[PDB]
Amino acid sequence: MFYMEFILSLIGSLLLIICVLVSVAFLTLLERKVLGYIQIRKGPNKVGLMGIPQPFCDAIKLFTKEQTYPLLSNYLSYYISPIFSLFLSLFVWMCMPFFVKLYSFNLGGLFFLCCTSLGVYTVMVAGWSSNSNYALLGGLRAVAQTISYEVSLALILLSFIFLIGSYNMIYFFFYQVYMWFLIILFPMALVWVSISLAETNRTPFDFAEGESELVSGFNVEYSSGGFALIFMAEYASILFMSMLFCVIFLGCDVFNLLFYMKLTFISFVFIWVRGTLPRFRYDKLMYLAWKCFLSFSLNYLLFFIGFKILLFSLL
Amino acid sequence: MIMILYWSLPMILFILGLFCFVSNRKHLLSMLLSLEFIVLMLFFMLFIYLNMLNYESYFSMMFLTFSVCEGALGLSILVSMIRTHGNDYFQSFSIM
Amino acid sequence: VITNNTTLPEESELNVQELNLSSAALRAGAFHLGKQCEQANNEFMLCRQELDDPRACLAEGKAVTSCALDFFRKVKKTCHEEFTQYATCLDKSSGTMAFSHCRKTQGVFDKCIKDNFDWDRPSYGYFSRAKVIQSAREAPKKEEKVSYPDATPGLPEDYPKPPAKYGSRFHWLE
Amino acid sequence: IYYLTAKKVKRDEIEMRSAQNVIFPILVAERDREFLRQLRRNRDEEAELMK
Amino acid sequence: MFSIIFIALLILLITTIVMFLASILSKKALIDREKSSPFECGFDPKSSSRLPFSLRFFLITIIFLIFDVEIALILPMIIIMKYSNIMIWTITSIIFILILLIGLYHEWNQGMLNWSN
Amino acid sequence: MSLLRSKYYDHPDGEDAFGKIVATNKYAVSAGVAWSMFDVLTLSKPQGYLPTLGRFAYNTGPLMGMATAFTLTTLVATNARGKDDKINYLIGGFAAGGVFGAWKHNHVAGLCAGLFLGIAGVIKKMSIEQGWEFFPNTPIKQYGGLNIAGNDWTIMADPPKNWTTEKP
Amino acid sequence: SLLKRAWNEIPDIVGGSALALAGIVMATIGVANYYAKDGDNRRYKLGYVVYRHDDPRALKVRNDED
Amino acid sequence: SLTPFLRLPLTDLTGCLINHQTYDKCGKFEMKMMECFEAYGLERGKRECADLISDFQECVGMQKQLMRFHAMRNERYKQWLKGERKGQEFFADPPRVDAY
Amino acid sequence: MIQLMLYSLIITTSIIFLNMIHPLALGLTLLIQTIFVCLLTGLMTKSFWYSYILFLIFLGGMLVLFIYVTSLASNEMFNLSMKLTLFSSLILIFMLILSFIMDKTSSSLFLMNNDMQSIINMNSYFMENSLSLNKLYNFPTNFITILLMNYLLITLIVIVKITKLFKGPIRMMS
Amino acid sequence: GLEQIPDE
Ligand SMILES: COC1=C(OC)C(=O)C(C/C=C(\C)CC/C=C(\C)CC/C=C(\C)CC/C=C(\C)CC/C=C(/C)CC/C=C(\C)CC/C=C(\C)CC/C=C(\C)CC/C=C(\C)CCC=C(C)C)=C(C)C1=O
Ligand SMILES: CCCCCCCCCC(=O)OC[C@H](COP(=O)(O)OCCC(C)C)OC(=O)CCCCCCC
Ligand SMILES: CCCCCCCCCCCC
Repeated sequence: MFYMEFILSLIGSLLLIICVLVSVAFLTLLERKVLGYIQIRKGPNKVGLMGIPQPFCDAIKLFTKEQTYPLLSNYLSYYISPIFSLFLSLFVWMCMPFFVKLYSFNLGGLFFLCCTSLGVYTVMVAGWSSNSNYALLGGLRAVAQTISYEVSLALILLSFIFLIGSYNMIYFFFYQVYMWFLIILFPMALVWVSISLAETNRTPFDFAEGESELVSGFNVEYSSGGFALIFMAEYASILFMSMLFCVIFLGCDVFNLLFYMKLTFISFVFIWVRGTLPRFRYDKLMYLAWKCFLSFSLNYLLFFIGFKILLFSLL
Repeated sequence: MIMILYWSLPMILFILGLFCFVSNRKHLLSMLLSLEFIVLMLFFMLFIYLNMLNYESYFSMMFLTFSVCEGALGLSILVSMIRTHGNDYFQSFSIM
Repeated sequence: VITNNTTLPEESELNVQELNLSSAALRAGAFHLGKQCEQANNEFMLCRQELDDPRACLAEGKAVTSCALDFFRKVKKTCHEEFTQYATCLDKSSGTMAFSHCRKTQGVFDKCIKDNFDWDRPSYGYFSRAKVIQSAREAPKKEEKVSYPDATPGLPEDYPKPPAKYGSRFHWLE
Repeated sequence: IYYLTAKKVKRDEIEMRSAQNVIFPILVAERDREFLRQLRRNRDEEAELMK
Repeated sequence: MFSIIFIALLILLITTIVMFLASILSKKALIDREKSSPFECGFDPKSSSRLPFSLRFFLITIIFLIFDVEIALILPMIIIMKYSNIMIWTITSIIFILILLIGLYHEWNQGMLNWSN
Repeated sequence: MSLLRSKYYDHPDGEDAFGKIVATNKYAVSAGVAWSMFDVLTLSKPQGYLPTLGRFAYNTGPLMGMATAFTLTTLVATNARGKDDKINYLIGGFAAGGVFGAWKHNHVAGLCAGLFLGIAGVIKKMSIEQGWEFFPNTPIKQYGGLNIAGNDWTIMADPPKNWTTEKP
Repeated sequence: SLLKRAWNEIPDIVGGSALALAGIVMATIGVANYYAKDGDNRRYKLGYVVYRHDDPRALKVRNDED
Repeated sequence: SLTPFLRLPLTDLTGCLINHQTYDKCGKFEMKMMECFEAYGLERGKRECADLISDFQECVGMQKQLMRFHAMRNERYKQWLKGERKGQEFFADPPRVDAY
Repeated sequence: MIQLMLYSLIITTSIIFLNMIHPLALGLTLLIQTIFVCLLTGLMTKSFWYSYILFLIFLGGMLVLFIYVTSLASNEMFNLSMKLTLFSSLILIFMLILSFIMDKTSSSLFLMNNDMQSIINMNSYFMENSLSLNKLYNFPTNFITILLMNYLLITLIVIVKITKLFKGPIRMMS
Repeated sequence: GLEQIPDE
């Protein structure tokens, strides 16, 4: 393989990591501004010029406050889990469909499912190792949440893949040259929006970090850097599923600025659902993702199996 | 020598997994984890056999299915211990 | 394995001029190449399938490379710059060099080909179909069924079956 | 509209496969000539090494 | 895949440097006796979190494991449609999804998808 | 390819000594190690690194005494008189029974074991001079009854074969 | 009777059952349309296939228009 | 191959599980061995098909080829340790990547 | 070089796995074991499908096993030992040194990759997981797949029968 | 390009 490739793959991956991290910071700013404007009030306006360096205020403070050394915890497992959470939440972003050859992910859906399963593993390790009752309850709620949505997330992905015929997400671009897939897959636009909020632990499915049912969920014993890397891991997951909503349902082109405008709009939708709908119970989440979402996924998979046999005979 | 340079390693790791399965442990779930490890090494050896042959790697998912149903049987046996005992101690079960 | 009993062609036979064009230069003008080298490619690939021996069809490989070289000389003599522009567009336009990314320079190159040699571009699926040809070489004989004169024989159905002498002959029974 | 889009994608895929099928015989001819040359070189080197 | 290994090691290295920079630049105050204690909403715990936890969704978890290895046999047939007999592919695919619907609707009928309680 | 890879009856009896000692002690090693491997884990667990080896030696070494005493007594009785016979094996069995009695500190076990191993020795000597084998290779091995070709019950149809019985 | 109860309490299951029945009908139509014509002998073939003139697979080769 | 004991219709699915007939270079050799395994039988095929069994065995198992390769690799390092082979000319000329 | 590194890491994690009393140490050790086993399995096949499938399987399995850790043997003491750390470090550095001083052509696997296959293989030019996974849905072995669907349904019926949901939740001293 | 190809 040519030497220059390796260098440009390394450079593009590092630039992608840096830009996703600063976009996580400005995604916190975007949520704190429009989520205020969801209500009557404003966002952050005083600090800096017009609230633009407010995530820098949030990042300077959390990188200088005292590290918690908890008593009953396993500290050697408590220190390592937010590092692995941020590592998989930035490692999933290598699956991004570049029109240049960033990485030749022929099995991008399986890579996405693997990193999706691993991020909740970091969440449930961080919940157990804090040695707090609210942290263990948030961890077990996260495990019940991923057991609820995992098979539903897989089968729904298969239905989109059937419309493609291959597991490479750049083949989403060729099949969306005339129109977006929001016309066909509007019930799974709703269903994939429901799953993507359960993937990122966001409202209405916010049982892993509850502010009223529990006290901060599994983040109850994490402070000043562990909470920071957990929070950037969660928001990079939010950015990734906003990107995947733009890839599957919308145009998969990356040379247009309209794609990133759409990604900012889907991130605004992710903030917008949190500011409107109340939270579920995870009993009702488990009764939803097992009796409604899974049944609809299998049924519309049957519909796509029949439609793909009908289309294949006509070609 | 040829049996030593190729595929001698997962025999040793399968023997270590078998010794982990039969070691004197306090709980049944450690034996279930040792079962998962010997599933992994049987997957390694079966995968070496199915990759000497060209297009017969489709069998490698069937072994996964029978192994997961073995693990589900073990997990349901671990549930059924709680229906009769209060614990999963192997010393607490009847020796006869 | 290769032993001393198996013959091999000498180094003087394999030292001929080979096509050293790049991938974008081979992809440009690929449809016009097979309309001129349909006979050599089909014969070489047909005898490569059934014969399945690299020592066979060496002269067919020479004919394939000679036809490709003759087509590239004919492209090089007349409007080399249009082929250069088409190959540069196909190299620089996309990662996988798809013909759909730029078609204007393809139209200019096909116009120059039609103006020079009166060759038309074939359709998008001309070379992906099954191609039938008449071959000069004779077909290889189908293998005869293996013979086993001393097989494992059974009792035939037309063999006569009289009743058993003294019945079962096993412990006083008959 | 997806049926029309699948027709367009199938046309592009068939054109790419036709380009592959028309390029391949030159490549496999070069492969077998270099394969026979390297087989002769390996047979000479094995006779030199194992004397 | 060798490049993915190296970039995964680089992301792990960068995150460990980020966490160590957060630990180095943190404020270093003396550790109090009751600062390190578990929170438990401001009072004494009465019980450790290593106390055994009641599982009301054991059947749902094992059904999830069974359904996930059922997911592992669906994922091939995207590729297999263009290269196989269409009749055999449809008999296998519609019979697979209908058997999954029989199993899921039968356990919905029994109420085994409801939490033990 | 060593002196350990030797048999008892590779030479005529009385001709060789050390190969017979190594062979009979090799069967003694195999029996003692097998019985002690099913002993020290199963009943009377020693719960130590050194008493486990002590039980290994206790179950192994007297079998070496049995093997060495029987082979040396048979060798002396073969080298004493010209003829080879059964009562050399009988008195070797009595010597091994005396070794058992020295093990268990009970003369009655030593005699009864001497009589039993002498009967075993004269039966083995009858085997080696009469030519019959204790565990022979099986001459008649039925892999089925009659019509083992005729009870193929398969629902798939057989494709035409590539082999014929006809000569070319 | 039971259709109104299922359409009142679990309407997404009824809509999915309608979609799955439509998919089964379209699968039957697609299989019948594939096997009504010579669907096993596809127009464009993967790989580079060459047939001799005396081969029985030679006269089955289509001569359609792209 | 083995034999089905008390064979039923349930062996028809099992019998086509693992075999070399699906696009493998060895399977024709395997087919020939199966031919005498249909002709001589499973027990006479262990004695009267010693040539056809060994060709399939060193065709798919690649035992003799890999023993040959490891004898070719060990002799070169043995000559390097003994001093007959110079360290600069330790390896021969590499093949072209378009070859094989 | 990477394959020998995965050999050394799998050996060291197997030594660690044989010596861990606590179920969570076994869980984390088999996490890194299935990561290294998934990468090593990938090296042998032309495509990387079954490594991904095995990773979804072994992350869907131990997700349940942690809930049984927190329900049964939630309270058990970890015991770090300096002897195991020194042994694993010495064996790991020794095998990295031994892998660095080894010829990697002899220690490489003989199983054919997607690029180790020759150019003449026309089956290698297809889509990378088509012909490998074809026989799951083809005519001779679709009935084994049918048997697997019925086997999974019977498995689910067995799980429902021997985990009685109406007897209550499960914990220690229930 | 075609400048690689010798004149003949
Ligand atoms: C009636 O009885 C009751 C009472 O009696 C009377 C009571 O009293 C009470 C108690 C109630 C009260 C006392 C008051 C009421 C409480 C409320 C109103 C609370 C409800 C309101 C909210 C929860 C706020 C709304 C929610 C929002 C706005 C969501 C966002 C909130 C946040 C906290 C997010 C902010 C956190 C951040 C930003 C984390 C910081 C981390 C970062 C910034 C990291 C990002 C990093 C970067 C951007 C850069 C890094 C780059 C790197 C590392 C690489 C760069 C490298 C280079 C080389 C450049 C109750 C309930 C009651 O009922
Ligand atoms: C610390 C590791 C955390 C777990 C990572 C799990 C990755 C997915 C599972 C897997 O096996 O994926 C196979 C995939 C196979 O690659 P792909 O098939 O995704 O892409 C081909 C690859 C340059 C064409 C795209 O490999 C990886 O994802 C590499 C994992 C690196 C781990 C480094 C540390 C040992
Ligand atoms: C439930 C079965 C769906 C698929 C049916 C395929 C066969 C349709 C009829 C074909 C007639 C030739």
